[PDB]
Amino acid sequence: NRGALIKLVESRYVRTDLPEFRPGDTVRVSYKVKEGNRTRIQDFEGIVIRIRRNGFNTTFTVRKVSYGVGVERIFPLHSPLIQKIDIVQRGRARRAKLYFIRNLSDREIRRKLRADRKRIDQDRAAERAAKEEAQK
RNA sequence: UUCCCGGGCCUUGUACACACCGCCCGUCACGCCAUGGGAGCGGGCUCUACCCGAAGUCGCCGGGAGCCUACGGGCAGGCG
Ligand SMILES: [Mg+2]
Ligand SMILES: [Mg+2]
Ligand SMILES: [Mg+2]
Ligand SMILES: [Mg+2]
Ligand SMILES: [Mg+2]
Ligand SMILES: [Mg+2]
Repeated sequence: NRGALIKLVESRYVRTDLPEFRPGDTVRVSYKVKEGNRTRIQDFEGIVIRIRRNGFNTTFTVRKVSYGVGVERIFPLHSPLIQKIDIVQRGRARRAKLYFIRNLSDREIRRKLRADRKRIDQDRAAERAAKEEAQK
């Protein structure tokens, strides 16, 4: 027995070091790349378009426009190749997956996605709190 | 003395004048050139309508928040 508990044992690859976010709010993920036997940390930053929750190997995809072409990247949420991920802004999604933005991509999405104050306000307030409460 | 040939004088018509064995016209054939049309093909300029929209000035907001304050202000920022 413990069919899932065994496969759930299987991960020493879970990682707690990355931030909370949901679809709709924009983030920036730094990712190890090769680029000809050298090594670089490339950043990729756009709206997170969706999140697939499987526990370990959940994955989340990020969309942005780059030099006049939309791009989506799909990252494994536990990937050993993610150095860090910063949330660069929060936004109010209204539904789980937003693919609908692909056929907007214009000003109409900054109207559809207006920033989520509740989670913004609780970020600052969480950052003031942890800042004040570490030192003294 | 009508007719054929040549000739003389006057006259008349002429686009002939190396002068009627003159001049000249239009198709057709050939060569060269330029040009119209032509299923279309390419390009330039332009107009109309609608979508998206940089930088920017302008206008409204500056609030569940920021910063400075000379705080019933200004700034970042947001929207048009
Ligand atoms: Mg079990
Ligand atoms: Mg005569
Ligand atoms: Mg003759
Ligand atoms: Mg002659
Ligand atoms: Mg022609
Ligand atoms: Mg517009």
